[PDB]
Parts: sequence; structure tokens; C-alpha cells
Amino acid sequence: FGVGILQLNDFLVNCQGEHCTYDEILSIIQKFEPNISMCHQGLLSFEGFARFLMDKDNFASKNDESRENKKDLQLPLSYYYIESSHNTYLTGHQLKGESSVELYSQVLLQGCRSIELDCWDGDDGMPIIYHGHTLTTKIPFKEVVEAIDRSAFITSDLPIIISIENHCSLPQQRKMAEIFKSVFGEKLVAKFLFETDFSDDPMLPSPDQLRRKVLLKNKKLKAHQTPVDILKQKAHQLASMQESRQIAPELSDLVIYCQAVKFPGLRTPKCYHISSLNENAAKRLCRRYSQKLIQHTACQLLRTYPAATRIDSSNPNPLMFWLHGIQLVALNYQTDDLPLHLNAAMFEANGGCGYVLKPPVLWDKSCPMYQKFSPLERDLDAMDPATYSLTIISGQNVCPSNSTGSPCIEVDVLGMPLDSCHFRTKPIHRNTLNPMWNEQFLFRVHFEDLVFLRFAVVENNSSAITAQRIIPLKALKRGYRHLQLRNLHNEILEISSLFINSRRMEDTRPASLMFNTEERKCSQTHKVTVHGVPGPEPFAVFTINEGTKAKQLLQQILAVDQDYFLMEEKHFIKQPFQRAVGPEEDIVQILNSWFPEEGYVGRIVLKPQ
Ligand SMILES: [Ca+2]
Repeated sequence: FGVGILQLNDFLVNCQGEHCTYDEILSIIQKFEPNISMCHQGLLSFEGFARFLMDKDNFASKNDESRENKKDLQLPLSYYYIESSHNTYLTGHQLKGESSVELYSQVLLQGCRSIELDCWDGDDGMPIIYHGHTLTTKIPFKEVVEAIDRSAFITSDLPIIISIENHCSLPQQRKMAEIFKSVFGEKLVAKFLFETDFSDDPMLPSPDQLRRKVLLKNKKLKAHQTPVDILKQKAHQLASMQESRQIAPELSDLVIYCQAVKFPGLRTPKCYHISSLNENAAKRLCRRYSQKLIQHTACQLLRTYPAATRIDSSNPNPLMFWLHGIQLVALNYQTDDLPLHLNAAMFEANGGCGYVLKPPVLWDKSCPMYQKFSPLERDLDAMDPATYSLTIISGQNVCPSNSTGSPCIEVDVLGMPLDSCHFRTKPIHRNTLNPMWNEQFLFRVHFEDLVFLRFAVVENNSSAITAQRIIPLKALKRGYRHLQLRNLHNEILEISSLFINSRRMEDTRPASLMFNTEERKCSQTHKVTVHGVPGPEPFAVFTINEGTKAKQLLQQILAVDQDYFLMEEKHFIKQPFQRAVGPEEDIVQILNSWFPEEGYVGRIVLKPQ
């Protein structure tokens, strides 16, 4: 009549990758089996098992439940992607359209940490913001700085970087400096703050150390060698009479950690230098100097922005840049397009605070692939990729206000080129309300740390995109799950969703270990279920890490005083497969060898020798 606890556990471990205790499972039955006499015998009915997984609170994303990690925020500023806005003051087109002050408030409230002022002369000796030599409307500089002060730290107390595109006179550059000091007060970094900044080989300080701080990014006056050089240069200026090159000292003195420099290629220490490349120059840099660009971004910040050619405020794909460890990929937040949605999926991580620690191959020396990795290269023959299966089972209300459209689902794997690939289902004829596809895609991935899954709903007739969702691959939960879809403005569509299965396998050496560190392994929590543990319940749960090994798990189980080994068991739908586990073998590697929906469920068992 129904599913037992032992059998509901095998399904949850193997398909859903959730290790629940005897009691948490008795709870799921109590919550989904209405019939009390079933409930009293520990049996979930078949219609109740279906209700359990069809439930609206069976979401796909782990990022629903992600929050700031204090430790992950304790490394140098340059080890992080940093959510960034291009020409924040613009509402639409780059050469026409309005400037708005509020846009700084909206962007910063969202969790953005880098924003851009383009400062020009106002006819009354007060700096104004607008796109130079165009029909953009002008907004007051002061109003913008106040908007940033109010809203900078409402959503996230992690430091912002103000990108100043300085086109003012020296008189109005001094105004700018008064207003930065009077408005931001003790939040504005106006001096080197840390013991670590006066050390032999200095690094940028941690985004943690800089909570509730505002970093200016402007040009900084180069230090003159002697009194005479200053006076001689001054006599040169006088002698010939009959962005802006000059920099008010008042403003230069407020530039500390982010000293803008025309890009030098590949006397203030270099970790305080930062450069701003149009997308074309940054792409050239990524093709030509792949590994050098990665060694550069380990110690210094680099900022890319949209090409000048994109006058419609289109956006470039951020992946190229993030894979070379570029931190500030500055997008037009006013343009809903696939890249802005890629941006948003990236900065769901770490509580949406706007600082995400980089995949450790682009900074941690103890990563097997440190300095060997170029993301544009196909010859990864050293390593065995992880095998992903993704079933698109079905949808609900996938094209709002079009009951009679014919939808298919585009699924795009977006990562380094080698990991990239496109799928598309058959179109369901005239049913956007509860279409069923039950179509499966296989794909392999080497660099899990920066793949994005894009689900788009495409109305086959008009070929228009009606709903969309992007989710980091590592964020997708294994098993049967509901994927909340969103409209083309990345707003939640309260009823529209897809029902999906995903599976992951690991069969030279595995990629996820080649791209890992022993420090990240031992800090990644994983749960294991073990049957046959002396005790009341027939299976117990244990907290471990991706680094824990058979010998270590054995000590953890047994240490409490009353010749045992762990057994890898596969039970079929026969006689069970049984493999003794080697004392020095990684446990999580065994759980990731299993593949569900192949006629077995995996267990780990304690046995007497
Ligand atoms: Ca600009």
C-alpha cells in the first residue's frame, strides 16, 4: 500500500541527495500522509509520495538558503568577483534618455558594490553627472553622493567602490572632494587603515576588514622626487601661455586602495593599482595572455566595461572575464538581457552581499591546477569530467497569457568553452499550461565552479522567450525538484515553473579534485547515511567533509567504547553488490560514484570482520 522508512531513505539519499534521520523521515510521512493508520505504521502512500515531490516548497536552488560566510570574506579584495554597475546614472540609451539619481539607490539596495560617477562642470561651480557631449539630462553631483550614503549599506555592509570618470576642472574637483568628506564622513577611506598595508609584500585588505567603507577609484597624483622638480614643472606651465589630465590634490589624497592607471600591460605598491578596460581590449587580453591575466587578477583588481559601440546599453557576456578572474564586470543594470541575468545568478552566492570568493584555481597556490589552467583550452586530457543528467519532465503556465502557444525549453550550459553546450526539447502542440516533455540531456563538465544552467521557455511559433531562469550548476539540488521561472525582467512569475530531475556521477583523476584545495575539501560539509550502526534506529547520519576518508569515518562511528570495516552495498530492483571499503579511501567520492535510476540504491554498511 505504501513506502516504508528504510525505502524512503534509500530514495532520498540516492535521488535527492538528502541524508535524513529515522525521525525527520517519520516527520515527512506525518506531513504528507493524511490517512492516520498508514501514518501510525510508518508508510507514505503512493499518492502521498507524489504530493511530497510535487509540493511547491521542493525548490531547485540551494541559494534560497545561502548567507554571508565571515571566513569566506577574510581574503584579499582581489580574490573576489565584485558586483559592478556601468554608467549607473543612465536609465536607457547611452546617448539619449534620462539620467536618474534614484538609480544609484536601486542598484545599491540590490547588493551591487561598484557604481560609476561621470563628473563634469556645472555652470554654477558645482559638479554635475551626465554622459559627456550627448543629449543625456544632467543630475547634480551632490544629490548622487547623498543617494549613495543613504543606500550603500541598507542591504549589505560590504565595502563599495565608487568609479569616478573625472572630467571636471580643478575648482570643481575640489568641490567633489569636500562633498565626499562632508557626506560619507568616517565611512570614506581617506588613509591606509591596516597593519598589513605597511608590510614587505602588501596585498589589498579583506572585504570583511572594510565593512561600512567607501573606496574612491580616481587617478592619483604621482609623487615628485624633490622640491625643485615641483617648482620647475610650475615654471614650465607658466612659460607656455598667451578624462582630464590635471587632478586636484584635495581629491587625489582620498584615493588609497584603488589608484586608477592607464593599463601598463602584463612607486606605489602594485596591489593598490586598478585599470578599466573596454570589453574589446579585455577580450584581446583574455585570448592572448590567458594564464598571465589570471596571475595578474590574483594580486590586483581589474574592471571591464561595455564597449562604446553598445550605444543601446546592451551588455557583454561576463563569463569570459570571470574565468580569467576579472573582479569588476560592469554591466548596464537598466537593460534586461541574458548577461544581466548571469550577473544576478553569480551574486545570489554568499547571501547576495555582492562579494563572491573566486574558484581557488585563480589564486590558491595549493590547487593542483594553479598556473596550469587556461579556460579557453580544450586539451584537459589529464582529467575525467563529472557526468550530469538533466530531465525536463514538465512545466506549468510556461507562457503567461498564451494558453494556446507551443512551447519548448532551451537549456544552455554556460562555462568555459569545453563545458558549454545547448539543448532544446520538442515543441508541445498548443499547451503552455501543463506541457509534458520528459526529455533528458547528458553533459560532462570539468570546471564545476563557474558553470551556469540557463532554462528558457521558447514559444515555437513567434520564437519568443516567455520565461527564463539561470542557476549556478553547483547550486542545483539533485533529484526531482521545482524550478521557479521568471519573466524577462528577472521578476518571479508566481505560478509559472518547470519540474526537473538532475543526477551527477564521477567515474587519470576526477576534475572536481584537480580544481580543489585540501582546505576547501575539509571545509565543505557533506552528510553520509550508514546502516548497521549499533543503536536504536536502523540507520544513523554523520556530518563529514569531502576530504574525510573511510578510516576517519570508522573512528567517528566507533570511538565511544562499545575490527570493523565499511561496506559499499547496492540493492537492486537479485543479490546485493558488496565491496569492502579501503581504509585510505575518500567517502564522498564513493557517494558520487553512485548514479540513481539505474536499478540500484546505494548504501554504506558497518560489518564485523
Ligand atoms: Ca561612462
